[PDB]
Amino acid sequence: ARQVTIIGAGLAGTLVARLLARNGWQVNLFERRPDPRIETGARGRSINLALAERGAHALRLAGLEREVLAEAVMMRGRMVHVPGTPPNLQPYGRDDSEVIWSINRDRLNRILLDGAEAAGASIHFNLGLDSVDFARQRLTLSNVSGERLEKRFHLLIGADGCNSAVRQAMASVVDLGEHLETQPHGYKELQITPEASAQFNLEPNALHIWPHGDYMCIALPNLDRSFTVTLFLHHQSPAAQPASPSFAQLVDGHAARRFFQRQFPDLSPMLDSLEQDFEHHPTGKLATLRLTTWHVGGQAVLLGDAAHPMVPFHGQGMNCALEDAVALAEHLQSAADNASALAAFTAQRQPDALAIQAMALENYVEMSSPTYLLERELGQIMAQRQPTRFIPRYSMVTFSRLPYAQAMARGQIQEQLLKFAVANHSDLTSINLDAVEHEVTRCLPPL
Amino acid sequence: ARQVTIIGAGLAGTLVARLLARNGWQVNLFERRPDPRIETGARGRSINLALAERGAHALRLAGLEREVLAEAVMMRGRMVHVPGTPPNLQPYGRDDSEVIWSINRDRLNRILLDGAEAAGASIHFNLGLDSVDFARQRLTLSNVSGERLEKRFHLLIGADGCNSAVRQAMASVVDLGEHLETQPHGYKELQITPEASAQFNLEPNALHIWPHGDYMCIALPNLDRSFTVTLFLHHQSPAAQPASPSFAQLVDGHAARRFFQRQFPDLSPMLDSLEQDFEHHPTGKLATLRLTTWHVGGQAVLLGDAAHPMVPFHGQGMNCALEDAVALAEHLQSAADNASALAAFTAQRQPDALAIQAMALENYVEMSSKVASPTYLLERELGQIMAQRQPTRFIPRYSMVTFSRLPYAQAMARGQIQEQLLKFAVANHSDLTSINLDAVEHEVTRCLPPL
Ligand SMILES: Cc1cc2nc3c(=O)[nH]c(=O)nc-3n(C[C@H](O)[C@H](O)[C@H](O)COP(=O)(O)OP(=O)(O)OC[C@H]3O[C@@H](n4cnc5c(N)ncnc54)[C@H](O)[C@@H]3O)c2cc1C
Ligand SMILES: Cc1cc2nc3c(=O)[nH]c(=O)nc-3n(C[C@H](O)[C@H](O)[C@H](O)COP(=O)(O)OP(=O)(O)OC[C@H]3O[C@@H](n4cnc5c(N)ncnc54)[C@H](O)[C@@H]3O)c2cc1C
Ligand SMILES: Nc1ccccc1C(=O)C[C@H](N)C(=O)O
Ligand SMILES: [Cl-]
Ligand SMILES: [Cl-]
Repeated sequence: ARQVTIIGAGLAGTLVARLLARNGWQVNLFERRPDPRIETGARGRSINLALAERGAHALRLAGLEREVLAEAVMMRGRMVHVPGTPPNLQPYGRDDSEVIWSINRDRLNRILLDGAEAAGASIHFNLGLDSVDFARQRLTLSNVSGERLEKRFHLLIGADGCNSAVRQAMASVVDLGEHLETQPHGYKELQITPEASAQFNLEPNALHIWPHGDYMCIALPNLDRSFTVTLFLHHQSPAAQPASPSFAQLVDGHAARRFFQRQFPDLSPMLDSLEQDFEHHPTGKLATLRLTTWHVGGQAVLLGDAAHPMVPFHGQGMNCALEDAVALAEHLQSAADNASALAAFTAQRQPDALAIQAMALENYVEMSSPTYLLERELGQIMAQRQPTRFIPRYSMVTFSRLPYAQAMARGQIQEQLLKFAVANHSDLTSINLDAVEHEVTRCLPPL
Repeated sequence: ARQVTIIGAGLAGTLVARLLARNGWQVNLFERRPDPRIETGARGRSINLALAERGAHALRLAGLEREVLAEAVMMRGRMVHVPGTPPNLQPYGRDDSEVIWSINRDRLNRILLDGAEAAGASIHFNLGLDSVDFARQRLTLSNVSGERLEKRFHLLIGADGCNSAVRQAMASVVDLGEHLETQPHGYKELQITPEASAQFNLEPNALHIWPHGDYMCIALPNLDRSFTVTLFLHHQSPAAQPASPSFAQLVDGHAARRFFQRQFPDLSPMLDSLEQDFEHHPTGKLATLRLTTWHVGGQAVLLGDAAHPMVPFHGQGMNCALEDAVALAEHLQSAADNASALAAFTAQRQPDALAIQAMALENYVEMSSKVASPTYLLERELGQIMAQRQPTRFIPRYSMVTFSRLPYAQAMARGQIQEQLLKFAVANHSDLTSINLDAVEHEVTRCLPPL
């Protein structure tokens, strides 16, 4: 039986552990954190995530989809909140088949851990990777208190997140050709209780957004009617606009409260613990990191956030990481050797990871807020008339398994076609709809 | 009138002498060598240099550009000689306005000497600087016979080259924070006569390169159709590769001939005096020398090769030295005092000199390996499309350095963004037809601000 060591019992690491173990591999998985299945007297994390068709299909192949979806809330559309105006619901599709699922991160992780152990994987918690000796095929792990221990390895999988220790170790033996692109927005996680969401009639079966230009809030629902809110705001005010809101200006919870009362007036009354949440939860960092290569011969490979950190504005990081886990297990299972498997996995996934990283950056403007309204109106008519040809980019990314690079290329043809059709036209009445449709049939092959 | 003493009537020294003298400064310029304008029975042999936009603009400001260009050969592009295919011409840019000029060193120096004297500078030849007493504000000079003489000075400019005597003297009063980085390649100059270049149809209006990985040849044309071929090759073979070519393995001219016949077959028949040139011309040494400071209060400053020796792989040493002369004259003319001028000149120029020193080291792989690589060819093709679509955002690094006056550090920083963008766009793609050009252009607009 072939041997493998995986670092990081997160989302990609735990899924790939189950896929390899059920195919007869000897799997050992190491995780820095404690086992979340061991109940303690501590609170429990409220982190939520949007699970889309790519992630759901990966779980389906692993035989875990039904168990995960039993604990997920259906989001039928986007609820856009602009002050004074009643919240406006934008459905995703025509029926409940085109939906996004809101899943609690730690509930999903527990299901994945049980799934990996049921398949035969051995999981070791409270052990963080410190360094790797590639020549000697040994690695060094330690607990939170610094006690160190060495382990021999044959194949190493880095599923250890955006600040991957496996990626750092690989830099000693290969040039990963890394390029880090910082993002000016930080993030802060806040909470809405079940009592507060019911009192203010906040729709449970929707994804909520409070656009505000250079800053915004989003909220995802939980099974118990509570919601997890995320604030996206610049860490610092730029030199050109020193008066503009930023985390630096919000000195404490009371400053944060005054900011929410002014800028998010319909949201502030639902955040009962705003002051406490603001001071106790740390401000998160966002970035895009692109690598030239993801592997070292047949010895080590990266996947998920360890290979391609992206900005969270398309809700696709976990979905991409689960898609990566399926592809890595498929290549490893049937290749001539580990070196061939790792090079083939990198060649397949790199162009698709680059495409979603680019589309996620673009999506910030679409979430944070007449010509666009005209193009949207025309696009909707084309989608209704040619459903196998004109498919909005958001739908190709969220509700299909079309490779990310293909969704990006087709979306470009669609945008170009809409741009020329609307150019130097005030409204829809001056546009020949049949001529635009003929151009759709002329430029977009059916899928 | 403000007084200044300059050491070295080279390229930077003679230009700064004209700029200061025409602005009313009392200028005295000291040079170790004899006056090259005095005709003797000796046979003078100097190389041709590549003059680009930075150097040409400096001469333009000085009113000397037309005189220099009348004696220069136009290089409309690069002629790459890769084994297995005929020589291929790569035009320099968008139009024939983006050219490099091949100018004889001695001819340029003579024009600069005439220009400095016309502006009022006094030039004293056959006097080499030996030492400086900074406390006493005196310096010591000598002739070749050894007779020494002292001179008082007020402001001292060190324009005295790679082995600067002013820089050595400054080490007695300040920590220059020097760091010397040796380079493994040596160099040898070889000749192509006007008869041989015409016989073999070698293009006169181009810069020629013969890439060969760890070694290579280059050739620049002269006004008379002769060319100087420079061979860049390791002094010694490394321990890991003892069989690899090196100067140590070429004991005599006959060994050099066999090497050229095997590895540069299209070049060997043009080098009639190969054997003689190899044995009589010494092997040159290459290096990068970096300093943290270039001045001593308001008393002395370095510029050109005296301040920043660099490897010759980007043809920018003279161009950088002439750019330094314009900046030094600008700071000295307008500052509150000499101390403020020298500190401001060093703060402005030191980061730009560090950037061209780094880009010159990087240009060796570009010329010797990348030019013959299909991935570089696909990258160049994609880069050309981006340059057409976004002309104020995507400007190829070679063009920013050679055909513009953008500060070298800015050309390097923007160049890194462009290198990464092209690398990720072409990765896992065989040709241009599978690349989403609009997606690449969006990365350009997001990452590169317009200039
Ligand atoms: C604000 C925000 C919102 C998001 N929303 C969404 C969304 O709606 N939908 C979506 O698809 N994605 C979303 N994402 C992205 C998503 O959270 C990640 O892309 C995903 O968790 C990556 O999965 P992974 O398994 O690669 O890494 P992770 O889930 O981060 O797992 C990495 C694991 O490695 C462990 N580890 C780390 N270092 C070591 C070490 N040295 N030794 C041992 N173990 C180690 C960690 O403890 C962890 O268990 C969001 C991200 C953010 C920040
Ligand atoms: C192989 C090679 C190829 C090159 N090709 C190019 C090219 O194509 N393009 C380009 O831009 N650059 C090129 N360069 C670089 C270029 O030659 C130099 O960077 C340039 O000459 C520096 O100008 P400078 O005025 O600072 O010094 P220099 O031109 O060297 O002048 C220094 C002067 O000081 C005098 N002097 C020295 N010591 C004393 C002393 N003690 N007392 C008095 N006088 C003294 C010298 O005699 C000389 O006249 C090349 C260099 C090499 C080695
Ligand atoms: N004149 C030189 C002397 C020596 C070595 C290079 C040059 C160059 O000018 C190279 C040119 N800048 C290039 O990139 O092709
Ligand atoms: Cl995400
Ligand atoms: Cl040079």
